[PDB]
Amino acid sequence: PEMVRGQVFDVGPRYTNLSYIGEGAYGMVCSAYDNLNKVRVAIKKISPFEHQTYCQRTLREIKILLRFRHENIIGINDIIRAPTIEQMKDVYIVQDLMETDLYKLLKTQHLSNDHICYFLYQILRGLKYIHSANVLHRDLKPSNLLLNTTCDLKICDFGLARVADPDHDHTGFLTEYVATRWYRAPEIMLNSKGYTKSIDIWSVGCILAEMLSNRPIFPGKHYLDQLNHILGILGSPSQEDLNCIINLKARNYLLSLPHKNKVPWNRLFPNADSKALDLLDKMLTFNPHKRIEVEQALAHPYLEQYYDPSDEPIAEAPFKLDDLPKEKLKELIFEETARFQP
Ligand SMILES: [N-]=[N+]=NC[C@H]1O[C@@H](n2c(SCCCC(=O)O)nc3c(N)ncnc32)[C@H](O)[C@@H]1O
Repeated sequence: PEMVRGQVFDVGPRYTNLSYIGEGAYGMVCSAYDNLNKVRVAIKKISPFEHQTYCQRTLREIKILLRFRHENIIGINDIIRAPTIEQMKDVYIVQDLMETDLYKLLKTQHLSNDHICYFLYQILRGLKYIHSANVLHRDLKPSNLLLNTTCDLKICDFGLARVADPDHDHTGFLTEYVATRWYRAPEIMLNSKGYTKSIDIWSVGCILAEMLSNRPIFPGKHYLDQLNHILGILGSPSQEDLNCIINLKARNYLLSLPHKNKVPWNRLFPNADSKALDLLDKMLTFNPHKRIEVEQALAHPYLEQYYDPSDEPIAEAPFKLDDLPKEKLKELIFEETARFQP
């Protein structure tokens, strides 16, 4: 078996000529030559079976990506694993090889307004499909947006996804931990479990702001600092928006703060397209019930050159693990991956 950087990467004989790419959320990522399709691909090594939580995330990722089929969502081309559960220690997921991701791109490249518009359109087109399946991604951020050499954009990593459950979204103050901090909506810290589609729209708004300036708009230094940054730009919430928060601890925290004025978007982004800033404002709206939804965002004037609802498909079959032991989850992963055996 081929090895990479002193570690088994057991993918042959179909996949050869391996090169290290990096260390992702699940393990080592390499490129490899696909001797059948005669193209180089990405291969991700996953070793989850010692821990129930790792098995949960791996099953979510595989189950969702196998059921979705969309141009703006990364597909699974192949899955490599041992022929029996007893011999299965690792799982390798094979995907199209993508030149870069939006995190790496923003480290060194200024985006044209035309690229910002195109990237945002593709993110929302993919998200429309995800939401139409009753699924929440719950970890949208630049490093989960892959790009190939012609700037085709694909959303990746569904290991933190959930089925939407808006009727059970309310919770208490300072208890919830959903999404990566900088992309986390204000209500997560106030009264929300992150079970509604508006959590994803907030993250897309954060990504849009970051595309406009190459810096994160709300760079909280730790969990508690994140709300300080959000309110420092949005300003104090209105009485109407506070009246929508029934939880007293959350509401009284906001009432205890000194008044803060809104910072106008065009002062933060003086070279931005004014239509982009109008859409940005609607995605970064404090009240999640007033926040724009994905189909409204696609129809916004900023995206008029691309908008075409008949070419913005939805899922055929929406989705309608907490307590399973890792042994049952391993068996489920084994069954989910059987179609690729051979
Ligand atoms: N940081 N880091 N290490 C991982 C390194 O892998 C890269 N990469 C990922 S991983 C995507 C996010 C979720 C995960 O972490 O699994 N998929 C890729 C793919 N299809 N094609 C090419 N490269 C990929 C990623 O662009 C980075 O260069």
